[PDB]
Amino acid sequence: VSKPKDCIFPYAFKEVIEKKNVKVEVAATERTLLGFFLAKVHKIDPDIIVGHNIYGFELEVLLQRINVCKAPHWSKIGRLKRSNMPKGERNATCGRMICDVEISAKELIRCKSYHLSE
Amino acid sequence: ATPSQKYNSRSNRGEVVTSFGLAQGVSWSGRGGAGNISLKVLGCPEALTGSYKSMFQKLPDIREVLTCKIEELGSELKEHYKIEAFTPLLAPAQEPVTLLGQIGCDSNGKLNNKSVILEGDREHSSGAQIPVDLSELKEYSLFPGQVVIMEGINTTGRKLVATKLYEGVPLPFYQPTEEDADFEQSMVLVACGPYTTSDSITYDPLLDLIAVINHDRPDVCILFGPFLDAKHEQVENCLLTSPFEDIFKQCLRTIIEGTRSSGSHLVFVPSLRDVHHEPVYPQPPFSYSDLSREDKKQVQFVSEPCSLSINGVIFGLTSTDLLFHLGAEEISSSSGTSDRFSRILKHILTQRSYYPLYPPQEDMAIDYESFYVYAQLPVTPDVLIIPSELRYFVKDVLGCVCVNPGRLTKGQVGGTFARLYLRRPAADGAERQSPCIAVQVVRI
Repeated sequence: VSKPKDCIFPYAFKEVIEKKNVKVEVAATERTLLGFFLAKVHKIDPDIIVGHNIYGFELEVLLQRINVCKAPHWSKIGRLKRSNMPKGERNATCGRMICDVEISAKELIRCKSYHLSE
Repeated sequence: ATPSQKYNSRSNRGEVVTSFGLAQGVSWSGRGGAGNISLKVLGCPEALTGSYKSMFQKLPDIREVLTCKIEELGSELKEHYKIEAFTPLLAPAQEPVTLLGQIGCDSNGKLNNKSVILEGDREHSSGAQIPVDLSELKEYSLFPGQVVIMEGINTTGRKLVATKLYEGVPLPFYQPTEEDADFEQSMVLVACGPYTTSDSITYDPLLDLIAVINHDRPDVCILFGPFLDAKHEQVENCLLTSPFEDIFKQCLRTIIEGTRSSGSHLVFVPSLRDVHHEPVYPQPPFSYSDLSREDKKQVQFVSEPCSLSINGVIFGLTSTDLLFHLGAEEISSSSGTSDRFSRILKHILTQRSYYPLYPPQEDMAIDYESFYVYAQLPVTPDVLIIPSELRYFVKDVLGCVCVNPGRLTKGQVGGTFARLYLRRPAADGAERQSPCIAVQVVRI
């Protein structure tokens, strides 16, 4: 978790955290949080990524909130070291498969909607 | 007992209420029928000649139309501003996008800064509608049905915050052949009904017109319906003792004849208010056979609207109050100092139709099937005659002399008509040399 710019983490958070034992690494700049992820990813090194509305919202946000704050080594989200990022999606995480539950959900079941909620 | 009383006791008679071009005296006069007068009907396939093809529409096609409408223009707007690709109105993104669509209101009322919405095209956004946020837009002119290219940010894909509203692009103007520069000066009169006072059936003004037609001996007299006003009190309560069809032939005579000496070509333009004609825009020409070999060389019947060539001089012709419509439903960023009209008319030249505003005034039926083939502008008119219940005027815009002669009649009082003087000058120079050299709106 990070913080905006006009906000400040509530007081004692880090500590109040440390009391209820929760692996919640707190970053200061979105740029921090982003690099962090990009980091975890590199060593966790997933082969498949499962999210929701991945291909239609999130996957992009990220790839932009990242080039926005020029985080260190976007390419990590990948598995093929690369210099410049295209705006371009499927190619972003090359070497890593992306499961989009929204998509596979429809293709696999009938429902009123396909918002995570339903 | 009284009828036309006030009309004929008019003293403003003959008064010029506006001029334009190069000051002219009061001695307006053309050579009559003298010399060559080339009246060529122009547009898409010769702007309709028969009654119709029908009066029954298939929703599955109106759709097809409205879509082409947007696609076409778009297709070309995209080639002009050289944009790379439009974005679906439904696909979200953080970066700025360039959508393609047509405005439209979100309810049954008066379009407004809040309620605007854009309905994309089929080809890209398979008709999705996404409301529009203008707070962040500086200069904008919008009207329902306005084919528009917008650039803004739609992140959630459920609202686009406009950042730029590309400016409409009109069509090139007509390329004069060498023959058209060899024609001499002509003077076109122009007037539109009602041609009678709302309290009488005298057609007095009609006559005055005639006389005036004679006196000044104009080369062309384009006359706009309603000859028999579907709205004239007596006509709507059917108190007339004569059949419509007749009444109309009646006036048609009086005028053809009343002006046989003049030597002026007569070009009639039908109106949706002409009780006796096909209440369907675009309308077909008028129907009449009572014509000598003589009058057949002197009168001509044309659709509504139309693109007619008066000596390599491309005129635009429409009887429908396109201006009191578009203008009733238009939104802008400025009110301090801007020319309402000069704007509305501006869209007209860029929208490429004789009535883009869609959906169309509550009382103005249209058959889009036909509308696709017979109501598009061919080239930016050299002159535009857009009658209207709105005060007289003549403004040059985007190289087009837009003229509104006002009504020959207005309720119980005297109206106006207008005249233009033409002649296409010397070939070379900084291109645009408005063949229309001057004009005057005159009371009658």
